[PDB]
Amino acid sequence: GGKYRVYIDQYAKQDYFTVGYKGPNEMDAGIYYAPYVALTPLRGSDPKNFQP
Amino acid sequence: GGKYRVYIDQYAKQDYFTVGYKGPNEMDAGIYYAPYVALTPLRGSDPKNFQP
Repeated sequence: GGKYRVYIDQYAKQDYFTVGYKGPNEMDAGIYYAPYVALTPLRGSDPKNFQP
Repeated sequence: GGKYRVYIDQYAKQDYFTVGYKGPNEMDAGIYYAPYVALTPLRGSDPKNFQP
């Protein structure tokens, strides 16, 4: 209707919908996801055999 | 004689010679040496004592 952003949960198990609110702010969000560290790569090798 | 390419087997086991044929077209080889990976260096150190 030009009002609700509709998203498809491609892994839904049965059949349902959830209506929710999100404001212009981040504090006004219901649930928070607050990344501190993300996808930090770690690298080395096992020196015994040098495989990465 | 201007005809045979003579090489010295610096590690010959007894005392002999081998006469062989090698054509201008490498397919006319008898035996083929076909390198794929040439001396890839590996590096590392063991973190328990840090020796390289």
